[PDB]
Amino acid sequence: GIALKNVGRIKKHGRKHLVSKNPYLRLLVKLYNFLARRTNANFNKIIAKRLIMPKRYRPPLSLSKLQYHMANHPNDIAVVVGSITDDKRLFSLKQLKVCALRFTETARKRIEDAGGECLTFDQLALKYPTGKKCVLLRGPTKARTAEKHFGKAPGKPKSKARPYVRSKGRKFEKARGRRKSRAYKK
Amino acid sequence: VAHNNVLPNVHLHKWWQRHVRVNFSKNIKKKKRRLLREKRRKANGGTPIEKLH
Amino acid sequence: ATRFKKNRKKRGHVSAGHGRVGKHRKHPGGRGKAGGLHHMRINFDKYHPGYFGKVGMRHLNLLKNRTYCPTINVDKLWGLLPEEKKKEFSENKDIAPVIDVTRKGYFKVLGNGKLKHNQPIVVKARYFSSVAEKKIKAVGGQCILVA
Amino acid sequence: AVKKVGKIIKKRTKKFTRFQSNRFMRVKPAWRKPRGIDCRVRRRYKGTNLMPSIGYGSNKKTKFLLPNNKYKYVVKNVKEMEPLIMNHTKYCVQIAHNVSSKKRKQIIERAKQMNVSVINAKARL
Amino acid sequence: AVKLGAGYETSAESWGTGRAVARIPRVPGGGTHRAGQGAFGNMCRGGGMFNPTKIWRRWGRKVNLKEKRYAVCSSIAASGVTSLVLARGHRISHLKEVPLVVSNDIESLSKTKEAVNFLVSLGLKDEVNRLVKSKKIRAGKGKMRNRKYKIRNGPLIIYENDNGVKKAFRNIPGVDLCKVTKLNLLKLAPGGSIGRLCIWSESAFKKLDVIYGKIHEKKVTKKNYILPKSIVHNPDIYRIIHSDKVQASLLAKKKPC
Amino acid sequence: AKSKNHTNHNQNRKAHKNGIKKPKKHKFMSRKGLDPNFFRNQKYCLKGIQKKKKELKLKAKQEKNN
RNA sequence: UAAAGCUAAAUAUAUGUAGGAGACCGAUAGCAAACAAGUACCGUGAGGGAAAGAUGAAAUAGUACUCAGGAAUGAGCAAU
RNA sequence: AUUUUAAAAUUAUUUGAAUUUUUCUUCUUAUAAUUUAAGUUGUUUCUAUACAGUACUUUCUUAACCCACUCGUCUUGAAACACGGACCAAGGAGUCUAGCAAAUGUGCAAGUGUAUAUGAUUCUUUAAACAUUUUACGCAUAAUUAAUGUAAUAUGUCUAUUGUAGAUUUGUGCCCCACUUUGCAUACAAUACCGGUAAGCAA
RNA sequence: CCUAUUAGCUGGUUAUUUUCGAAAGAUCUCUCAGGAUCGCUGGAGUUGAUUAAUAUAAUUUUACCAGGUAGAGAUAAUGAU
RNA sequence: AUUUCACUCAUAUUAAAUAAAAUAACUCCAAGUGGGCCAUUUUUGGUAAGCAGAACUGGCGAUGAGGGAUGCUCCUAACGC
RNA sequence: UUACCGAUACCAAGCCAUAAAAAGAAGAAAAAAUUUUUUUUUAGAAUCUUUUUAUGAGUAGAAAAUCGUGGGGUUUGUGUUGAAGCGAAAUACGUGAGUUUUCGUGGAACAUCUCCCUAGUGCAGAUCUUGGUGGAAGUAGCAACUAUUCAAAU
RNA sequence: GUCAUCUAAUUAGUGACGCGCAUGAAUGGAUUAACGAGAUUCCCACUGUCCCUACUUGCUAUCUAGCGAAACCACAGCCA
Repeated sequence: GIALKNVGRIKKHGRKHLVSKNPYLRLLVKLYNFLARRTNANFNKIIAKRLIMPKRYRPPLSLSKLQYHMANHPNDIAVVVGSITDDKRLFSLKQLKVCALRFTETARKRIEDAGGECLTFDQLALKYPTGKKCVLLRGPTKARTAEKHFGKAPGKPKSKARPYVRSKGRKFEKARGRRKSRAYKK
Repeated sequence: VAHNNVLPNVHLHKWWQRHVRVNFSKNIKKKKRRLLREKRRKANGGTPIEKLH
Repeated sequence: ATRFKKNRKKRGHVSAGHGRVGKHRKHPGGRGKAGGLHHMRINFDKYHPGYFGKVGMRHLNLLKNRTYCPTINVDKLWGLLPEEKKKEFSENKDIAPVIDVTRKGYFKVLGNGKLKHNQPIVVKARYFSSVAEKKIKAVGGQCILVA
Repeated sequence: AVKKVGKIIKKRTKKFTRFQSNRFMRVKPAWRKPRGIDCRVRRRYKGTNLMPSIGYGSNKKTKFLLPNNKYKYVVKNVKEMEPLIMNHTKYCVQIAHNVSSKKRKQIIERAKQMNVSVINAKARL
Repeated sequence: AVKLGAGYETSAESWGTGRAVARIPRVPGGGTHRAGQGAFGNMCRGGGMFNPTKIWRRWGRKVNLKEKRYAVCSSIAASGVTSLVLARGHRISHLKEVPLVVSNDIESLSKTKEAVNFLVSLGLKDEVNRLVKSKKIRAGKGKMRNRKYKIRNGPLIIYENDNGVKKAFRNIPGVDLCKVTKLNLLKLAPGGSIGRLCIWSESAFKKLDVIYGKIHEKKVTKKNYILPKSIVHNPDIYRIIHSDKVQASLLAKKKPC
Repeated sequence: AKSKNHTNHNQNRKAHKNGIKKPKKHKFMSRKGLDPNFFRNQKYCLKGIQKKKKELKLKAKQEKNN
């Protein structure tokens, strides 16, 4: 008998393997696991970790946010482990070198028309195997509507969680506990 | 009820097993309607079955 | 699907994962939304705050078509039209685009976002927001009311 | 008790039997984990029907091979024996039960000229 | 589905307070074996299954159109690579190239004899032999359900115009036809397997560019459909690894415990 | 019938199973209900600072970018 | 433009009849009933309601002959 | 198959030194070998000069030493003087549909799903596949108010609010490090702006 | 026949190995054989750490606080005596 | 008070010690549980109780093994072969 | 005061699994005969391979990986020189559910572990359902109605 | 309950007494010949009810030939 925590076995949390059985993504994961092991590059380690993540942690990054994040250094290349989506609110693009998992058709067309280029992660591993001049970016991992229902329960004081309701008219979840005139408010 | 779910709303408090129906014949009925209108355009023979609206 | 079900993995475990003590009985708390305000009140108040009571006045028969109006913000007006024509209207300063958002399916133009500086644009819509009109004529454009 | 035959250690023989299968006919001897509440065997009372556990697992260097230090491979015709042409030293062959007498003879002669040993060589003859 | 009221068409009575019998319902009366026997209940003989099968089971599935088109495109791509056609089970060791296309008179040929002869001349005699000697009566009681034989799947002839192809290549066991404008994923990937021997006619091969976007024409091109792009640009990850730019990038090999 | 009215047995070890969690102690705290006429004037202070900084930044950017 | 009237199609069909099918059940299952089944049988009555399929390719091969037995049967050097 | 190497120790020669002054004194100079390094090797017998036995392997049956209460269950507590179980076979219990969410996989992405339906040399299979003349509908893209309604920096700038940490990137001291540069996600706050309510004014 | 009515109650609830592993407190409840809710638990995932150091600690040390239980008293008060 | 510039306050042993401290933190979904009981020490009601009610910690429960002849809770000690 | 005996605890060593870690996407070694032969091997599957360290109770409950059954696609197979099933078994494999073989019986079908789909999919219990069969046991019992006997026939 | 009576002996019976837990008038009060498979006490007769059991008859049991169940059953069956 020995008095250890968790009986002496180190416990890790989070993903350990790719779940997607996409052969191309499996090949990419193999390549970047090898790259992360054989080079010291935290760049490659981060990319190898992010290729493994669920969909909700590879959110899209719009063109406007891409070109805003890459404003100050214009000759670098931006690498996103999500998808790049178009932004109709953006009036003009400018000469972006972007590596990404996937591009929507509109975003790809706009980037090539602006004269930049779209890169896959195998091309990124070919040309910048260490990540020189490569800026790691990610989209908003907490903007999705599911997070709007998370956190403190709707009903706890000063809670911002969205409740689960069929509809959102005046007669749905809006009388008692949501205004001072009916018992209390939140 | 339990946990953070939408408050349930299902209107199945009557004898619904008697009123459920499944359309196994959607495309079969498609073919039947197609055949019927084909035959009634061959019957009048040249004059369209469509009327001007 | 049936061979992936969790009950299959409790096949020889007596209680089927439902407790040796509490058991799996039928409606031990009531049926549907029974106990709200009495014995499910913590659940109702913790997850569905404003559930009980009524607020507001009745609208007897609604006819949603009367008040239906989809909205668009000013920052998407330029993206409404194609890229090449956007470039044309940008390069040429003597011409402006006239966009009838009602044709695209929008009835009201809202004022969120930024329009391009010194780029005139004429917008036709059934309804306009105050700030939407302010931005449109701040960039040298015009709002036209249609119906 | 463990038995050793060269490098082969079998950590236990006399395979585990189901609790009370000795004194109940409806209880077959095939092992079942006693779920129970006051179950003696489940509680690991002394002197009764010990349960299998992973600790009995055999060394994985010698885990699956037969008393001839060869892995068994079951074949149904002559075409399934091609891979053994370059595995003849570490695999032995066994003819499937439902193979007729001609296919049996053919398999035996092909295995002999491949010098691959056969386990059930004298069956149906 | 089972009959709606099956097992429950008797008189319910569980007269079970002190009879020294289990409290299950029993059929009434006397004078016959059935009287007093356990009535409906999943554990009783003639009692009714636990959850009687209903006809409103989810029989079908709605599949995204884009995903279906992706699957068809990928099946065609897979049929184009030799190792996949070999791995699926076709004996193609003797045909010259795997995206195999023949002249348009394959569509005009009309006799099963000359169809089999053309198959042999293309180098597919072993495949034809596999097809003809795969015919055999299946195991299980599917054969008391009008499912007697079980065949292997042979080449899929893809044509543009039916001038005799269908009525020349049908009746060859395991051979399936398909018009190029109605490509079916069920035929293209039988059983979900990857890479089916496809024999294209010249015109059917040429029409693929038209169908999938190149050289568009009005009533043939799939409207507003864009061929799926890949996550990677070139999947030769070992070639990229062996490229000198990243070989110079790698650190020295280290040692284990 | 009669039952155990109350006990705190096992409650401490339940509490220590997932530890006695500490408050996070964030660097900044909301000033919502705190000292009006001081935090409003702090808002004015910060606005003045930002405007004075930003006009220098605009001047420098304009004169370096023509 | 009420207090009179007619009107085909698109619609429904746990009934009857007749076709065709199935990732259905395979004789304690599937309809209650694969069979002489709503039959036998029970109840004054309204009603209740089963069990029960398989020799063999061929009985147009269903056991001939002998012995022992009152016979049923049995045995055979006899026989399909 | 590029650490059972190197070193360490020992032996035999060898260079110098030191010292407890020497037949195991120590420190290196070089070479050669060894193992005390760098997890067991050798010899001789037997099995046996057999083809399955009286041996060896194995199953079973019997003893013997030590141990061993009847399972399932409710229960704080069952071997219980708690209940169920004479035996055996076969049958026998978290499923199906609707609806919601989370998780994860997949496609597409400010969109997405082509609903009912239509067409079409497909009409064993096929009741499936295939297709849809450049504002059908759902959900999403905007909130808020009982509500008339109103509706997100704001044209000084295609710019993209402000801080504190922070991934990545850039330099100077292709691989450690302190300052530089950039500042993702996110957290904590600050600011604006939208709807409602107060308050002040109110043509 | 409606009807397989309902049951907070009793009985039963079907392969193996491996890994993690409780509660019998609490709040509300026509509540006391029940339920919801918190706590305890598993699974999933991210951010971190991976730099013998920071975060951190059912531990101490140093410094500084708060207490009226044991004891003590009855001549300090009160109440006894 | 905030903001910007300065200057610089141990770190090469870490602004006290020790630390299989990151086996962390956080989020999501969800199970079972919500009759407890026992021992030491404290303690209320009761003549008392294997009685009833509480506090701390450890247990039994959920757990076998060695010892206490025997024994759910005592002592040693917790369990792959 | 000594010695001794005495655990599933402790120590050293081996092996299994769990967790974590270090690391990884190509060349001849030996032996036996007689320079020439012969015998073995001569590896490279990333949820993989090699090595290392620590660790291992468990009800309720949760998860993973495995093992089976009916049926369906795909693949590639076994059957009258005897399939399925069944009885007894095995120098058999597995830790284990099981798997695989042998002999007998049987007389016509059967698998697919290549991958996948599907469900009416796994029994010791429910005074469970239906059927069959026990010990009880050659036992309780074959007891109201006074009563039978001789001889013959068949 | 107290007093009589009944007995050798009376928590029984009957006759009285009555501040009656809590009697009482068609909720009928009191009393009554005749009647009762109604409840109760005593007496004579009578007797195996008993002292105190014994002997005896039939039908079973018992053994045999024949026929032949069932209930109950976790496993079983010596004690301190």
